[PDB]
Amino acid sequence: ALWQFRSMIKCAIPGSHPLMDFNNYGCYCGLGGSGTPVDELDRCCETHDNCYRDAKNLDSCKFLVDNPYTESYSYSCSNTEITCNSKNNACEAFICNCDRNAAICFSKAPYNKEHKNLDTKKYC
Ligand SMILES: [Ca+2]
Repeated sequence: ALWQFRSMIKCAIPGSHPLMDFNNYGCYCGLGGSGTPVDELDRCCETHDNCYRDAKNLDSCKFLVDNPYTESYSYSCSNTEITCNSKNNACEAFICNCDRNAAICFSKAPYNKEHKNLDTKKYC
């Protein structure tokens, strides 16, 4: 889940907005655009998209029409670090693993907060 990993993405960035620091960014990070990224940090948004979807195809969730931003969450928060859920059928918990390893790219990665604010021309 996207709003539900976006409580804890503001624990992840002590920080401010969970996305919008990402929505626009290098190309598209988390929300906005489409194509390929720029940063190591923007790569976990090519896959918070490419491992985010696949609930739609899932071994554990056979149904078509999940929507790429929706399924999981039952979390936490510490210093800046959470957990994900406390139940696990892949329907939620597979999507929850894509969300938290993106909270880890997004809190930390080989980050650069530098190509914010952008466009997709120079950028994508
Ligand atoms: Ca995107």
